[PDB]
Amino acid sequence: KFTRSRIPEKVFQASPEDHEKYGGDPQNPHKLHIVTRIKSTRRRPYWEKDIIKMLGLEKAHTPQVHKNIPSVNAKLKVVKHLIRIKPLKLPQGLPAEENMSNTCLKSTGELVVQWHLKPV
Amino acid sequence: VLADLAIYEPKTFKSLAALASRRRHEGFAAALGDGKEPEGIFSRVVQYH
Amino acid sequence: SSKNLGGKSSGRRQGIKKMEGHYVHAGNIIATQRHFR
Amino acid sequence: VKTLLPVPSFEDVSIPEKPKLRFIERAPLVPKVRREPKNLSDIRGPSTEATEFTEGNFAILALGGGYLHWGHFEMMRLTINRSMDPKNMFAIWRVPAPFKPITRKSVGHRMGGGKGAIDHYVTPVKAGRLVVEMGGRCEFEEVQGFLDQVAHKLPFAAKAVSRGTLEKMRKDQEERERNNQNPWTFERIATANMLGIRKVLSPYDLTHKGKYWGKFYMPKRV
Amino acid sequence: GGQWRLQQGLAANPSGYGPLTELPDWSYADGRPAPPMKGQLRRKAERETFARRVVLLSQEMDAGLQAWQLRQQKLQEEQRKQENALKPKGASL
Amino acid sequence: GSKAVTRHRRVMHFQRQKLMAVTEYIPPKPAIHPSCLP
Ligand SMILES: [Mg+2]
Ligand SMILES: [Mg+2]
Ligand SMILES: [Zn+2]
Repeated sequence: KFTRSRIPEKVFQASPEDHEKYGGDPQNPHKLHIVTRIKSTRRRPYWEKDIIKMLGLEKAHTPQVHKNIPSVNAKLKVVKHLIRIKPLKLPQGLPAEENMSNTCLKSTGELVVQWHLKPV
Repeated sequence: VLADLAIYEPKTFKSLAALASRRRHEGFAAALGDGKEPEGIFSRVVQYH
Repeated sequence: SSKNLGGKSSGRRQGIKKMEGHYVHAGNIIATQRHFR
Repeated sequence: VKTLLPVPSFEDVSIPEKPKLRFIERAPLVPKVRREPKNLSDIRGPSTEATEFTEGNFAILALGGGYLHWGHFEMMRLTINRSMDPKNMFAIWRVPAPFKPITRKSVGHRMGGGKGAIDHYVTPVKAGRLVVEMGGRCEFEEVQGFLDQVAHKLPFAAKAVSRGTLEKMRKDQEERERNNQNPWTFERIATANMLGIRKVLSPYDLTHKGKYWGKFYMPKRV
Repeated sequence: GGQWRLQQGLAANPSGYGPLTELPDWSYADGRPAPPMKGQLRRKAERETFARRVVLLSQEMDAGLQAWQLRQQKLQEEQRKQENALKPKGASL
Repeated sequence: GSKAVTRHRRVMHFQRQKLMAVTEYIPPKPAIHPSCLP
């Protein structure tokens, strides 16, 4: 019978080879995920559909920012095969009040604080 | 517009094809030599901020 | 030709009614069982 | 000149009395009155019993699941007993007598009206289980020949193996597993539910690791 | 198409997040800038909402960390104050 | 349909077929063939 699948925690334990393959630092991990739906919930179970709805990834290829906390991490682990997870990095600081209007997500995950339209 | 130029501006389309061939040769040279030094001239993308 | 007959009883719906940590009022049935469990 | 080597001596192997295969009866002495379902799982996956040598040094190894019945038992016993040497080889069974009752309905019968009467009995066999073991003061080549003869006539894939042969196969399987060069493994994907593949896979595939398909075993599957 | 665009970090679809999309299409011939385009306005609003959500989530995480640290400190101080109530006399002499 | 155990190899779901095709065993390949070097 087809049921929900529980994933062993040894899957979610990075090795130093993984820390070399990807740029993540096990000390001071990233605060926020960028999550993007890249696979339809059709031909998928209703619990995966509901989890996608809760995470707010109803629209495909639309990035959504989430916390890097265990509850939302379990939520993402449920539907990890339908989505893409990247760290949200801030080259400058967090968006301020006077720079909140002129910002851009700027794929590769770099939320740039100033967004001009001129060449460097 | 590429087909438009191919029909009505053959000189411009030949220039475009020459530029594409130059970039392709530069890509081959880059895959051979890892840049070192100039990484090509019609390479060097323009950055925006 | 189907010598076996009789075994057509419904489930008794027996088991735990209030689980661990559940607030309960006096008289509430906690678990219905046969053959003490 | 051609260099010579000492012959493998046999001074620590003793043949037992009654060295030939015991007769196997088609039906149990006490016949089963109650009819059981076809629990097809007793031929699925790897064998958990009779997987290692006990007294002999050669055997017939099953590479797939199946049911052995009295015709198969008679075939193997007759061929072994007529092709072996009583004074230097002994053969021992490793599968029980047929005990699983197979029922069949009367010919030209419509569907319904209860189960069918018990017709015969079979012995379930899983892949990786030794079926007949052989021992004595003999080398492997003659027994390998006339045991592959028998193994080719079994209902499943089978081979003639020895202690060294079987050990070599297991070590090569481990070596293939460790020196596999692609980074994508059936075990890893199935256990991590990568791509949501469990909607296509089976709950038994978590332990079968893609090496077993029904009653069929793939030894090159890694 | 462009996947090399992603390696340059440039929106694999060239129709978003770049001057080709975000610059004004036109302006008056005398020099006065044109009113903002509707798609550009909507994109700006969505970007502002995303940035505000990022700030809110980061602030909530930092506040939770501070609250946990404060709870641990308060519990440690309370237990240490519980420690010192000793007036032993039974085995003093 | 069929039972989980059958006699005819029971052709697989296409996703399972792709999984088996993608998870095949790849033997190591030396940089230079062992016979060529001395
Ligand atoms: Mg019943
Ligand atoms: Mg009923
Ligand atoms: Zn050579």
